[PDB]
Amino acid sequence: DNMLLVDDAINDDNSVIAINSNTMDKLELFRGDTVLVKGKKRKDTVLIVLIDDELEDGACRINRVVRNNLRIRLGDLVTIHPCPDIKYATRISVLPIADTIEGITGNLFDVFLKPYFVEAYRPVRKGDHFVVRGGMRQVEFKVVDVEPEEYAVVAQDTIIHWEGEPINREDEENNMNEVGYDDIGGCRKQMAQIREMVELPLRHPQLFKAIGIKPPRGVLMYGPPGTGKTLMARAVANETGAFFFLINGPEVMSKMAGESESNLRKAFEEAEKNAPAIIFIDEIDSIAPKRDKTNGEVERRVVSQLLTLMDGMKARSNVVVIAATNRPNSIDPALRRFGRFDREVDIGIPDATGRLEVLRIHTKNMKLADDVDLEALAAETHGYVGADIASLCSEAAMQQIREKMDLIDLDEDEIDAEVLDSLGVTMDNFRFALGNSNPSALRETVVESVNVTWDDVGGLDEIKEELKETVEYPVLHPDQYTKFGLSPSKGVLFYGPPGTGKTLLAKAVATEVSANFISVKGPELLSMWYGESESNIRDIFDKARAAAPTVVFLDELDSIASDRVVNQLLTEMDGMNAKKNVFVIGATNRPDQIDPAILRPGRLDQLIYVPLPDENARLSILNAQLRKTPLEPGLELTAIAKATQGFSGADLLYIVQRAAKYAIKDSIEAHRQDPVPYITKEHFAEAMKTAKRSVSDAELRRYEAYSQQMKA
Amino acid sequence: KTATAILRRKKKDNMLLVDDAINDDNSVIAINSNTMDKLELFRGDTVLVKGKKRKDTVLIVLIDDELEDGACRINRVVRNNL
Ligand SMILES: Nc1ncnc2c1ncn2[C@@H]1O[C@H](COP(=O)(O)OP(=O)(O)OP(=O)(O)O)[C@@H](O)[C@H]1O
Ligand SMILES: Nc1ncnc2c1ncn2[C@@H]1O[C@H](COP(=O)(O)OP(=O)(O)O)[C@@H](O)[C@H]1O
Repeated sequence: DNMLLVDDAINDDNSVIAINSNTMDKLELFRGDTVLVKGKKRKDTVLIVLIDDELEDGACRINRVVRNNLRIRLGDLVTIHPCPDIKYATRISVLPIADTIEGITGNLFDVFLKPYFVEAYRPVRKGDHFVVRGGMRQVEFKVVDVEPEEYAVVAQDTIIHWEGEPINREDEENNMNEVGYDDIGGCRKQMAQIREMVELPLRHPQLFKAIGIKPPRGVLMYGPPGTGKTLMARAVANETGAFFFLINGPEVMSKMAGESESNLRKAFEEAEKNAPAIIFIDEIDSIAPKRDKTNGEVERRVVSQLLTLMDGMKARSNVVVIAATNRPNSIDPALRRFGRFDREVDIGIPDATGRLEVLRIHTKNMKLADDVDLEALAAETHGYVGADIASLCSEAAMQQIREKMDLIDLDEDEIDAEVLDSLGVTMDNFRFALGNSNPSALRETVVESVNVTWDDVGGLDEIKEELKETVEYPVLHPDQYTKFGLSPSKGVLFYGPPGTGKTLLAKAVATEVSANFISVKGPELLSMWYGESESNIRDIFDKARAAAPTVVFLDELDSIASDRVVNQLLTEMDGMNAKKNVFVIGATNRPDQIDPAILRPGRLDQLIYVPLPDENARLSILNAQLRKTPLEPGLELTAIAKATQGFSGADLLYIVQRAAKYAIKDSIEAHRQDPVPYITKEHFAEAMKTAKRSVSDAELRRYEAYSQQMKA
Repeated sequence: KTATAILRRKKKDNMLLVDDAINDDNSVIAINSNTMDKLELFRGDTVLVKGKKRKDTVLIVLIDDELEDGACRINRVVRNNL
């Protein structure tokens, strides 16, 4: 409980902290000594304590400037420690800030030397910002350097130096060197995993010695481009507070031979010198790509040198290596063996909550208009990684500038601040920017989370129970299976008429067990077969393993029934270990062309027939579609359900869509000539008159015959 | 509609028109007294004239009531120079 609550202070003094005597009693502090207050992200300061009985016990009084310097807000908890090693300063060097001296010239250092340090003995520390009043201005300077270390106190005999040039303020902010856990959202699981795999070796190495194990060193995080890998690495490095050193694949690969090895050796040696340290790499694929395609000697020697350096790392050393790559399988396989990068992590596209958090983080400095509905943007935007969200915000701001430019004239070199005061980003700007966006992650197989429950599934209760017994029990009750000795099956294959609710079933299954759904359509398999596609099935299954538990989906599996892809799929699936929580769900409308090998035990052996929806199922599905669209009061869907015998979910959805389109057209005409913003009976009448069936009766008979044949 | 807002240039009273000069003066440009009155221009105070793609020059302003407001007295020499 030594931590104390941060409180707003009316006083503007930069070297006085007022606390109650009971606050000293808690730590048994003695009057007349400075105290060290440490906040977050390795931010600390030393303040002269005063007794103010007015303040209630546990309440402090620190000006806003000190809190801003510490990077903390009101109401935070800061650790307070005594100052047994209080020391005075012998030589301090400080420089001014040019933007803070605007409007007044001259040398105010001499003006501030005496009045501000007249036997004050104000404790000082590296990087502190202190504000002094000169003439008609209040100028803030920074503590460039102080001796003796580490913080010391500003004694009168201390020699003060001011020989140098002013340094910008926002330059430090944009350095990117200061980013904590707060600057990331939507990666709670991956962030926690990285923290566990990094902090423990560095913060508490004694655990591994106590338990008798060599702590892991090789951590490899991979994900879609522009997903925040570098930002997450920087954030964790700063939060740890250990020494940092970064290597860029493009940078190292851009220098002639020899120089690359020299740089790598120097980096490793320097990191070893200043342990604990973290070594980070970027685009490790570029320096160590797949050997099967790059036969050049330069990359061979570079990768060999990297391997030798990794192997030669001493047994006991607080150094952790982190690598980044878009393709998990692109890097040379030699790096993935034990004693090297083995702790693999996959980062997927953020879900709705992740998108909301990212948008909140980015939209923290722009002049957001009064009417903003970030929740709606999060709901609409799917498949957007953080980088695309930042681009969307930038484009919306650009559109706002387009709208507001008419007031000003661009020829003049100055813009009136009155216009600047009016700048604001409205919802329409975000809508337009979203309309002019271009997501790219979704075009490739990427792991994403789904949140579909059994409610969305319109019926098929028996299939629901069968699927539950098949999947959920081994995922949440493996003890029973181990006790009985029965291994869990993994190969499930749905077959039936198209548009009967298969993908939604797979999503629901993935949601129930809280697993990362993976989608792989038949065209993707065909492209992989022809080689045009980048990722291969091996990559898909490696990502599935790294993201376990997972549910992989194979749509139109008959579209590849080609034999090489089938053979590779069989090999990868059989190689999978059953104990791992990995499941494959195949779908096909023609369960006859599939090669017999796929149906062997230990593979896609479970066969599930998907029948057409029943009247109750049709009614439930229609209700599910009609959740946001207002309906004519008294509208009855039972007649529609009864008149739609043999229909499929897709056909019912299209019926709803055409009815909505007719209602919209009627509204347009009425408005041109919104009193009627909903649908009425006539639209449904037209829709049902324009009804049909996507499946012929012959196909239904064939499906029934095949299902009965499989039963017998 | 508005996407091309940047391209269009705002209008202002100080911009003027180009016409051939009756006189042969080179460094001296004459404008109507009303145009000076709108901008409160006086006699003896040199004028910075900016043309196209940053071309600029300094001329001597004179009172010429005869001329249409916003119409200038500049010959082929000054036109080439600008
Ligand atoms: N939570 C977040 N997740 C992802 N990107 C984020 C997040 N918050 C901000 N960003 C933005 O995303 C970019 C940071 O990710 P970055 O572009 O470094 O990822 P990357 O593609 O893994 O990088 P690298 O160049 O190292 O391969 C910056 O634009 C940052 O503003
Ligand atoms: N139980 C259900 N049976 C059939 N369709 C359903 C069911 N529940 C919902 N639907 C709807 O079926 C439509 C088609 O879903 P989709 O996954 O494309 O089907 P398929 O995988 O058969 O092509 C979706 O709009 C979905 O809302």
